Amino acid sequence: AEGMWVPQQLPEIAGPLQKAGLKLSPEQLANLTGDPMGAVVALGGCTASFVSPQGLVVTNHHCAYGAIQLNSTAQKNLIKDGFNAPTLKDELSAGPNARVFVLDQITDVTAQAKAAIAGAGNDPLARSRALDAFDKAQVAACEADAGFRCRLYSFSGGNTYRLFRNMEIKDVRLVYAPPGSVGKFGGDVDNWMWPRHTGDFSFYRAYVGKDGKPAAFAADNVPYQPKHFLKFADQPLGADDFVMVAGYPGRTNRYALAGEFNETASFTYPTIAKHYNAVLKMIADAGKADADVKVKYAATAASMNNVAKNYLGQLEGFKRIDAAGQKQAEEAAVLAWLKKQGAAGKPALAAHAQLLKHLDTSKSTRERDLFVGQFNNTSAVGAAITLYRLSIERSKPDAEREAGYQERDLTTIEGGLKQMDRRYVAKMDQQLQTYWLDQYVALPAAQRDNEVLNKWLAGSDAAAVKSLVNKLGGTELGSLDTRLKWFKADRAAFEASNDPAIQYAVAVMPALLKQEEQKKIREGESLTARPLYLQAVADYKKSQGEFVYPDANLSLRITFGNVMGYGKDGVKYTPFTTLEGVAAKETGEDPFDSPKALLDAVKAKRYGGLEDKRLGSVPVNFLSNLDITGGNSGSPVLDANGKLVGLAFDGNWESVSSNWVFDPVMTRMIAVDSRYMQWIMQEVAPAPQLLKELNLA
Amino acid sequence: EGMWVPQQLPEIAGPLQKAGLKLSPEQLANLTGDPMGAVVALGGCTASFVSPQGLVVTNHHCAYGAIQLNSTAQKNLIKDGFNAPTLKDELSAGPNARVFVLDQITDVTAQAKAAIAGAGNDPLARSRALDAFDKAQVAACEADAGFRCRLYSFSGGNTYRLFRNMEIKDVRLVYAPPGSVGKFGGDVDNWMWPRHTGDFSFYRAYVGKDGKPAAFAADNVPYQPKHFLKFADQPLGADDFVMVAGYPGRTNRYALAGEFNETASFTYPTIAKHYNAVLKMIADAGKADADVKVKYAATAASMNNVAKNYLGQLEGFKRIDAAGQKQAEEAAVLAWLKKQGAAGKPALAAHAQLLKHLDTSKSTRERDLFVGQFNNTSAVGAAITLYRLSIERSKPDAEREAGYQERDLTTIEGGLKQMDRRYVAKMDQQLQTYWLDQYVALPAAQRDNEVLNKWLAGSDAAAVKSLVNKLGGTELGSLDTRLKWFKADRAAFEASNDPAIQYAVAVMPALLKQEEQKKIREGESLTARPLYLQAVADYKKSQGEFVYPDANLSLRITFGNVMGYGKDGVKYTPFTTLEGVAAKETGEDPFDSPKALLDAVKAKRYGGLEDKRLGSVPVNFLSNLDITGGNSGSPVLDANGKLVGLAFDGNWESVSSNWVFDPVMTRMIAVDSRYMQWIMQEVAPAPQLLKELNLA
Ligand SMILES: N[C@@H](CC1CCCCC1)C(=O)N[C@@H](Cc1ccc(O)cc1)C(=O)O
Ligand SMILES: N[C@@H](CC1CCCCC1)C(=O)N[C@@H](Cc1ccc(O)cc1)C(=O)O
Repeated sequence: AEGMWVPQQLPEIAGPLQKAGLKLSPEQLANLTGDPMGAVVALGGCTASFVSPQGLVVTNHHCAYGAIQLNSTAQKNLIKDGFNAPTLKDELSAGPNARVFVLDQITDVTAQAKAAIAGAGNDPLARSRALDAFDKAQVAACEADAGFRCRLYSFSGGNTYRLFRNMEIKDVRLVYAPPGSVGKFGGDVDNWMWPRHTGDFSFYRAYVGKDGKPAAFAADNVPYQPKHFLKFADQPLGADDFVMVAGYPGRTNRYALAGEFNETASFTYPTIAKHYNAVLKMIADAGKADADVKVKYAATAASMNNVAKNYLGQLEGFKRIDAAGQKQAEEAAVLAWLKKQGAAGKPALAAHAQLLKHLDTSKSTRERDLFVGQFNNTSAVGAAITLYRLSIERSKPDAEREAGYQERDLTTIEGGLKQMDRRYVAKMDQQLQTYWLDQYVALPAAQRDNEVLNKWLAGSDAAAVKSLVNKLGGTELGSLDTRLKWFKADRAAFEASNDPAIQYAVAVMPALLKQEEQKKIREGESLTARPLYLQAVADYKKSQGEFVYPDANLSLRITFGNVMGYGKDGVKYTPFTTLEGVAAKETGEDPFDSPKALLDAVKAKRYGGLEDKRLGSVPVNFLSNLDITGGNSGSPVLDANGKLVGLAFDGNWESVSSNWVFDPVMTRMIAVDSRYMQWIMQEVAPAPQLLKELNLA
Repeated sequence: EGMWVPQQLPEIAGPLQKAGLKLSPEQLANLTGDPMGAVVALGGCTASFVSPQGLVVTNHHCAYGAIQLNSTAQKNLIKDGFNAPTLKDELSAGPNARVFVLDQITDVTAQAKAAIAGAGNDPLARSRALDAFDKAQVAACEADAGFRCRLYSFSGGNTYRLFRNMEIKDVRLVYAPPGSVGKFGGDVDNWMWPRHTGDFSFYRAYVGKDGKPAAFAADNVPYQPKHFLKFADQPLGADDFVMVAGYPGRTNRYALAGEFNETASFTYPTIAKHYNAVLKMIADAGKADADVKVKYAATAASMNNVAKNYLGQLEGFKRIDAAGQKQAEEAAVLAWLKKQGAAGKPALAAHAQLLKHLDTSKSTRERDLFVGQFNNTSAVGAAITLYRLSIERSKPDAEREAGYQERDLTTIEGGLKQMDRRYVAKMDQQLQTYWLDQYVALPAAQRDNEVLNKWLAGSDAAAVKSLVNKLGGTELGSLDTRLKWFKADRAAFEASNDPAIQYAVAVMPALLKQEEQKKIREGESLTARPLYLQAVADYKKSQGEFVYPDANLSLRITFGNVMGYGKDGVKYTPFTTLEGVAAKETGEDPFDSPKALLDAVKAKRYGGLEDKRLGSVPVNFLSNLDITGGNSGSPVLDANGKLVGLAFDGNWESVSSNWVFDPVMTRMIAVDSRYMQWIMQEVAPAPQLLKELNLA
């Protein structure tokens, strides 16, 4: 099924669900804090779910990569080796910014929100301020009670607003990670690819204080006791079987302008992919000189690889289906339907006009902005900026601070300063600074008009760069102790410091505030215009029959469909892989270097009671026609009776383009089978204490 | 599953009927009758006669040399089509192009064995005794003017057969599709399925007006074949019986375990690394000078094919544990022999003797490769070949080194003409530089080519640069200079101040002893190799395995069925279709189909060739046949002997079968006759050929 359906749409997908094979009633799914929906949880930009009454939480390996990285060293490398905690007291802190969000409540605030936007009238900046003050106020009242964190979501370009209330668990700990050769089998070669043979899973545990409320890490913290948790399935999952996912997809752009798509396709994806592949070459090369670099920058590298490869796959996805054409046609098809309507269609035409005008701004300045943006987001310069910004925002009363820099956000900023001690190496940061500076000075002279940066460079040669990196080399912000002091410090200490990173942060901060202000004016303009056009586009879509659901916005969504393969001229991809496919791809070298205990077990056909008689072996990964995207990683896959049969982690090569234009023929989710998870834990990287917790011993 | 010699038709009679063959088995034992007499050898490819006026069909990649010889940068036939509507338009395919038509096969085993035993004990004497026997049989068989003959060793030399062939020497190019069809997917799709490649082309064979073979004259008239193939009327579908007859070159399924271990660990990875380095050099020089791109097009393509093939076999080796299967079969044979008593002692001695041959070849292997490659650069290779030939002219004809006799002169002279369209001083110098950079990088112990270090005067980069400048002053770039030395004698070469010629004069005594040494080993292996392979075949038969000699450039027969293959997560289907070619489109090489094709497919112009079981027209198909190099261009015949396509490649998991056959995943890729027809109807038309073939 196409669709990232919101739970409020359960009425209209009820029939389709049952017809696909659901054997629960949809009313049981409509209880979002009941069984099974209430066990689905957000981590941030991943999904997860509870699977035990003592607060055990399962998700993807690549979602846990962060925490695993944080706790790794070059001597004791848990990314490579995996990890297991036989008792509570062995479990490792996932870090200060690890979160588990448990849904308390959703409420519609559409009428209020719109009334606040209307109360600002004409002026764009006011329209943006008013929405911002509405958000803050709704969030303050919702978060009055301790241990809740609330968020406001814009749907359908602003036609709908809903407020989510979550309990925010702040003490999360690692319990189990398989070896990297299992969790990340096939690495960057197999990424976005079927056939796939990857054991992408890991386990956390949620803790709270003795008193029951979320607390930061503490030795006397205790396991959280969830209302609801999923059970592993006792019914073997075969081809054509019903499946569904619930989760927190991030962003889709299916209702975007043909122009937005065109700027993305011909500038952003090729540019980013190109430069990422350069930076990655540089990190790999440094990482062989010193294995501390390899480990401290491994989360950055994994994430950049994923993005760069994704972008190359979307470009090609666009040729496969000519998305420039379809966008053009559907866009002109709508502008026509509106032309027909009895004077009531004229306001949406005016909206289209405004939205067009947004796109042209950057043609000459867009390489520059990337390069400057990326330099300002290297570690020491980025810390310096964050810190200096906060000191200004601390001037103001709390209600008027920028989102990001309120009281309720201090915890998180402070956690980031801490986390960077595990992700920072001076000699590597200097190479990154050098790289993006080298790309700025290589611009045409006309496009190199960042005045602060031109002053600090005093020229456009390679020697200007070298000399500025040497000067930025005298910063103290590579010390945690220093960072934590600056975290407390007054705006005036920043303005009077000779630390070079700080000096630079102070020099750039006026332009940064001005860029930020223009952005808010654009948001302000489109806050009556996007919702108008997106309603028209949707009414037109409902005209031709067809499915209408909102673009993803980090909120909870349901997708459903069936286990099934897909086809290309000469090829039919079957819906399952098995143990033998894993062995068959053995090269004895990264990324195909499975543990020996795996190769042994497969050679001896030690299936441990998990084989599917229809396949002849234990299945590994599987395909289905569910609609997911970034953020859906780690989402639980449920069978017709709401038991866990796999985790979502990826899609196939053809699916990546469907962020923009969905293709029902060749769009597929890749999930890891609950049977492979259990197999690995029995026969390869044993977790006996954990197989007992999940009642599988 | 096997590369069966015609003499083995008895055994496979049952399997052939079982597989779906309608013809009788003994229709096929008729090698000059039907439909086998239609199958021809091109040298190192296969083809077939398909019209009573001497039309021949092969792969575009086999014809690629002819097309390239006939191409310039201004007029590139590779990129563009070629069609010849009348006889007078058909281009010469080059002096060295041939068609061999089989006359006769007689078994001469006992004479051959007699001849080597006759020399008794000395190894070098055994080498010469069989060189002498080969020549005698050849010169008597080749005595009638039209004919060419070859002696084949089978099964390590347990069998010897003589092949008699009518030698057609005027071959002309009739039709080539554009390169974006005949080589669709270039190096990305090479060795891969699913495949979408229109790999075919047409030659015409000519004789003089006597009916006798003659070199290119405009007086010559098309040969009239006794037998030719008809295109199928019956549509080919999945499960249908298919067979191929052709000339597979070499297989190594009967290699010793150490032979394999060294190919896998050294030869293939080394050659793959160095060929890729050189390919990038050539592609870069090619982008600079369009002249270089065209003249070196056959080299690049050949080097790419080899390079990707070697990468493929190494992955096969790990996918089937080749190393462990070879070891297991060797150990099992060695043990089956240890208690045959006296029936097994001879074979064990022979194994031991073969292992020494391998130990000697290890010591020198890295130098042998770089010096070999250097000595086969165009100018140096010429100098060596020409000088060697004048040395050989001194001697009477029967006493000359095979390849340097009267019969071989026409070939040698052809090579020097063909090199004209395949040589550019500045590229040859980059190739000379490359192989020399690899020699001087060797550790000092292994840089023991006396002559070459003398000519180097150092071993840094700028001593290489100085030697290549010194060789810059040669005139062997000019055709008429090469042709002059083709005529001259020993004394002139020894008198020459041409750098390359002095070089060849200097190296020739080393080369001659290195070659004397080779013949001593060849002499040792003439009794060992047959003994040991007789043991392996003995053991294999007791286990009831399929038993058949390694390919040796002779005519062979293979059979099976139209079917795909599976992998974990994937079920490959037997055919591709027109829409598959349109879907791979980029508009940039090598996925840049001609506009005519995109349009014909976009508007569903199936020219009445659609097969219903697919929504459109077939492009390529798969089947479980046993092919290897030389089987390219081989006709693929349906169960009733008609033609349904040409063999042109294998899938990725197949290439490893050179050394260890995997039946589950070894498949042939062929181009379907309907795609051929479809192309000459709706894309780059050839109505004149549709007429000649009874498809209009
Ligand atoms: N491709 C994954 C990233 C990992 C794959 C396993 C090896 C290590 C890297 C990814 O980005 N997944 C997304 C989920 C997703 C699924 C399907 C589609 O079309 C798009 C995204 C995520 O992490 O949220
Ligand atoms: N891969 C082909 C040559 C390609 C040249 C570029 C254009 C497309 C074809 C090849 O090497 N074919 C072999 C035959 C062969 C078939 C099957 C197996 O397993 C091995 C070899 C040939 O040229 O004879």
